[PDB]
Amino acid sequence: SKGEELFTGVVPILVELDGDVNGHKFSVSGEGEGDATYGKLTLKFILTTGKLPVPWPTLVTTLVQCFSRYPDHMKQHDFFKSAMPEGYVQERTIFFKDDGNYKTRAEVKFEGDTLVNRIELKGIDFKEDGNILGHKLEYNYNCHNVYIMADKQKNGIKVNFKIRHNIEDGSVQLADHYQQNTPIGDGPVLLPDNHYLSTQSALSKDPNEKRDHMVLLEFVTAAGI
Repeated sequence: SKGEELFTGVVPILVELDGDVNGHKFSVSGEGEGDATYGKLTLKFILTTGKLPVPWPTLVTTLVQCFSRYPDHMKQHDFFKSAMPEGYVQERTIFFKDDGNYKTRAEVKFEGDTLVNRIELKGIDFKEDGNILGHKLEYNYNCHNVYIMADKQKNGIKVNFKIRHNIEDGSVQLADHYQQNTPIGDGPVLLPDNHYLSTQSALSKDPNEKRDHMVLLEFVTAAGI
């Protein structure tokens, strides 16, 4: 895969999310940059349309695993970069325990020199008295390991993992993620051996920013081979 060669230096990133949660419509734009050599993402996300109906942390997984650092001894397991530049479709179902679900479909590809993540998100069956619609979740994020499995018969990869969102009242809201990734192109991609991505995410605020937003710093490292 020459896909890998596109990630040697700093890559500009555009994220666009069109969202509908319980019929509440909203749009989010993200800009920043990824440096896959260090597994490093720096992004700023801004609500551009509507009022944000869900907590920022619940959108982190939805808002570019091609920026993961794969150690040299695992480069042949890096599906995300091998699909580039044509990209991959990333699909999820996210089950929020005892609450609603997100269905997401994204296209991650180069549009010129920019790595672009274009997402449609539909959320339904969220409770007005719940951790998501009642904005009860802490503005914070935990380190998570993501288990990546080849799905040979579907020419892609399958990803299961549970996000633990801390609530201010001292409970945890579980977010059970079911992920599939499939190339857009016809050219060869790497089907990996089983492995995981260790993801550290830091959420912050821009003190000069008046719009609803989220600043995100992430380090992602592949492991387990």
